[PDB]
Amino acid sequence: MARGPKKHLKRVAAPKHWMLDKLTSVFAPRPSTGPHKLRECLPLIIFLRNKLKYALTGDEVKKICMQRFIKIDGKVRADITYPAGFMDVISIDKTGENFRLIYDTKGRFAVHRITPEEAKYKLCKVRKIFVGTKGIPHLVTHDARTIRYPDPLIKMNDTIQIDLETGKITDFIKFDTGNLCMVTGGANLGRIGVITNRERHPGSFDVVHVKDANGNSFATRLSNIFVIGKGNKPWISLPRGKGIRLTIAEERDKRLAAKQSSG
Amino acid sequence: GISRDNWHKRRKTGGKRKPYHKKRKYELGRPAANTKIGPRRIHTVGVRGGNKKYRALRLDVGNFSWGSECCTRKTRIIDVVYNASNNELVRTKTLVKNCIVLIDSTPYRQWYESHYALPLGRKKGAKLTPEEEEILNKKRSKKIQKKYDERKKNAKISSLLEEQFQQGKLLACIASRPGQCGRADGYVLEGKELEFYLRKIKARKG
Amino acid sequence: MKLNISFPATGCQKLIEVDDERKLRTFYEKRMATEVAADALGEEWKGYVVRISGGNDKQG
Amino acid sequence: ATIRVTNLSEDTRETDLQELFRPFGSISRIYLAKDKTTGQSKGFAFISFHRREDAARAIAGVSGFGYDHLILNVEWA
RNA sequence: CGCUACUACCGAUUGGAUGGUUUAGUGAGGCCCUCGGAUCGGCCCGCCGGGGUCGGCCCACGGCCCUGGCGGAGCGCUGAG
RNA sequence: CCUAUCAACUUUCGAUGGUAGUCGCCGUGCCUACCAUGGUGACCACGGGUGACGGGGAAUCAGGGUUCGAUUCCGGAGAGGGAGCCUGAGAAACGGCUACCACAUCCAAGGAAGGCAGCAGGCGCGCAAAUUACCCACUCCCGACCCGGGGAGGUAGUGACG
RNA sequence: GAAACUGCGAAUGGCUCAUUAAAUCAGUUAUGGUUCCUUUGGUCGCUCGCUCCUCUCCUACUUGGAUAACUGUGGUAAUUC
Repeated sequence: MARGPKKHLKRVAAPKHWMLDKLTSVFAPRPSTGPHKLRECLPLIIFLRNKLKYALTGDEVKKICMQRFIKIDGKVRADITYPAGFMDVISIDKTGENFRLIYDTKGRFAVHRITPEEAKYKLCKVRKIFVGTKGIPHLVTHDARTIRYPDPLIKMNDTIQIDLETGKITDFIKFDTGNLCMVTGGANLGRIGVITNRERHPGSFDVVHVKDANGNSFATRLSNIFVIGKGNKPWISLPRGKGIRLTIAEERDKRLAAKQSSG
Repeated sequence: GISRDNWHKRRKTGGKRKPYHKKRKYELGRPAANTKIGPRRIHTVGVRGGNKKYRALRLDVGNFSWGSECCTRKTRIIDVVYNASNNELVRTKTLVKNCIVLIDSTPYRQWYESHYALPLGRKKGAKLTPEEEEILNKKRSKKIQKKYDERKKNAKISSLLEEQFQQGKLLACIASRPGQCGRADGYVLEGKELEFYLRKIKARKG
Repeated sequence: MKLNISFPATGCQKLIEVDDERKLRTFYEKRMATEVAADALGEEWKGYVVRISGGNDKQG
Repeated sequence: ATIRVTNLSEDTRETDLQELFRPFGSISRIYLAKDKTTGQSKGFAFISFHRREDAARAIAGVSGFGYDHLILNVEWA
């Protein structure tokens, strides 16, 4: 048996890149149902008390949430295990600090403060662009936000500045060659780079040849490429650890050099 | 209970499969509607995954469409003359999809004569006498000329249709499941298909 | 047996003990809805019409 | 179930029967009628098996099997 | 050829036991389906209490109508059962 | 995984396929009519056996290999055995139900209620395996919820597996 | 604010590996063959006037009537009766 879906998830069976411990706790937070899939999510708790360390109990975490000092995507949340994802902005209204989640090329979720100007909008790639019922068109973004009456020239894999004050499309950026991308998941996790060429194969799975800033060339599936804006025109800054790609030797040299040299 | 799986029965090799788990609610495979001809009752049923499925017990009206005029009228279905799934279905008068039924001629004919303002011919003596003549005369005083220009090659319709009007019932084919949909709706038989079904009706009898 | 006779106008109910066979027997083979006459039991239930409503057997 | 054994000796106790009835499955308990005023082991015993299969197997075999130069008699209790 | 001991074999007793398959018969229980009406009201025909109207503009009590109460008639006819 | 001292097998109670329908959350011989005579095997089928749950993993080996996997995690399966069902988006549910069967219990004899392969504990079994303890504070789960409940789980006790 | 009704959990959790030999299961694929509470995002006046019964269908300043908990009487050798 198995008479229905689990409402629990054990630790030491949760995805590595959330940066939880091994067996020292027997249960992981587990994301709630929401706009993103649970593998790629980062439960609010892990950000709040394991990275920003504002709680040393679970009792505190609930009490923090009930204050409602936390908006996520401009809207007022109170969920203890909110399923935030890629380019989801967290807005602390008590301190005026806006943090966004973007991958390190190490593969660890970055604590990446952004200005409240850049926390007005986020760039969301279209997943489907849908001729809906009664001939009204809609675009649907990756984060499951359906915006009606969208711009009437858009096509698949375009990005779309969604605004979080007022909802809706606030222009768009057209998908073209050489656009900035962050390649997410896989062995190419958290790398940034242009395009170069998108190879098309009829039937399932189309691969996109990416060249990164360093000049290392690799392919991944189209699914694993996320378009984050226009070529050589960032809209949010690079995170820690380069965010490009760095070798284990170089990384060791940074780790030893910076440590016992601060303070 | 009543069952529906792929983890039973014989293999390609001539082997025999041995069970995977014990019967579960999903496998349920409820007994037949067994809807026939008689006064309408339909029941709402709760089915798996939520949602509502209609179980018809007795039907006697359907919504039958005249596919060459693009109009559908609600008519009586009085009997099953032919069914190609099983002969027994006809005899028992059980309504299933693809039953060849008998619907009234009169609403389709009444619609055509009124609408095109000219009669097809004469269906019957009884039919003619109070109206049909009325339609022919027209209620247009005035706009008589408009009807004549508008309707060219009318005062008639196709040979197969006219022949069925004479009978006083039209053959029609059920295009929906009467037990799951709860609708015994269908399209009027026409051209080649009608000819073939009459051949089957004649072949089987005698 | 004990008859649990209620006057519902006053909202009252009481038990009474009747073990006299003739007084009882009147209410036998009645079904829950049927009227009966309660005249049998005495002067103080004379002119009374009683509607049987239920009750409990032995072994509850 | 429960099976009755009869034609026990006074040199045959619960312990002597305990090892005897193990090839017919494991006994749950062996009660043995004793009286110490006259003799030791009266002559009747009641062996209790846990499982119905094991109990029946015993009755079948042991009846005709020799133990301490006597033919043990076993039968359903 | 002989003492002693073990093992497989064959064995009367159509020995005994247990489990799984087997024809046929019987078949609990629920589910589906054709019925049934234990039961209760509602909407209509008496008296009233209010209102109203066509006893009555005294159109008011009341009849009558509506609705509440209560009984009875066809229990008529819808729904639940 | 082992087996030929298992070589032909699968449908008369469909075996494989065509066609059409019933039915099902939905595909489908799922089931049924009619119609075909298929489908599978020496490249081991079919049949029989199995302390036969599967994987990630574990132990030893120069390398090659050999052996292990119920057992802290993931999937599946069952909750005395069978069969049926209700609720609900999701259950054929034993800390739900109903029948029967095997087991056990109360009885005033008419009846009635039950399932530790949950946590402790006991009996039986054996060469073999611990407290009838304390707590929701941690870690998380559930709810109308910060607030409550948790033998989930934590905590001690037992503990020369190691 | 005990209670009770309502809604939700109770399918999850925990346990054990008996059962099953391409079955389970693993990895790789699919649903264009289908169902999905919830959460998250959209979707919330209208019969487009029955050529306005919806200006008369005039209950919108809002309709109808019953069970718990409760109160009282109780039954049962024994029931979360």
